[PDB]
Amino acid sequence: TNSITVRNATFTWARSDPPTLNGITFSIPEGALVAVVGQVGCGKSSLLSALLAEMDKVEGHVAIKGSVAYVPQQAWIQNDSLRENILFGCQLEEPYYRSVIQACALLPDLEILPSGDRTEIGEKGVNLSGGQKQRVSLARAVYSNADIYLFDDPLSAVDAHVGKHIFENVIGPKGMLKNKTRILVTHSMSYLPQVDVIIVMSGGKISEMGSYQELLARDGAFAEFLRTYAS
Repeated sequence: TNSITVRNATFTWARSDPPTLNGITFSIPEGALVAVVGQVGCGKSSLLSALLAEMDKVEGHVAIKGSVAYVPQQAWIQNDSLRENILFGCQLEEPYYRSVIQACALLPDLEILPSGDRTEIGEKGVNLSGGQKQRVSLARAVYSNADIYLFDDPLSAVDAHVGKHIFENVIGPKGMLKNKTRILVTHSMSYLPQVDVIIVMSGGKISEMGSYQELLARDGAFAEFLRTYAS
């Protein structure tokens, strides 16, 4: 079965404006790990917004099976304790909470905060770095335990060694989220060999879709992208 099904779908940010995503068609099997790559401006971030129903659908079919969590690049933080930023309404449950803390590599952060996870962060609180903010934001999503995770370059501000650990512990084939549907928008080539399927976008359309090895041998859009544009 498919957790996400999109058919001939077109989206715009405003009815007055030309559509940003044109004739999108793809299906994502439940449990798949998917990367969506392409040049800046290719529509890959908007694709997540479209699935969250944050654009205007002009035509097409979108079917989403399950709850959805979103982890945006621009991690945001509410003016509250670090703990409350993760718990986000939900009740504290152990050992799930500390499992999430550890996997999102927050332990070294907690160890230098004035009150561990009780520390007030945000305006009014302690100044967290962008990387610290992304770890907290990812922890919040992981703790919600959704069926579908939409990631938009969620570790772009995180140290590369730590990001590796986070990908392995949370996002990848052996992470806490290994049974979830995961859609990873990224401009990095680093973890592409590990995903199940890659969707290559250009001009708000899908150029090609396949595994890393398939697309790499095809020597078309993905190959170009890896060669010339990928970080």
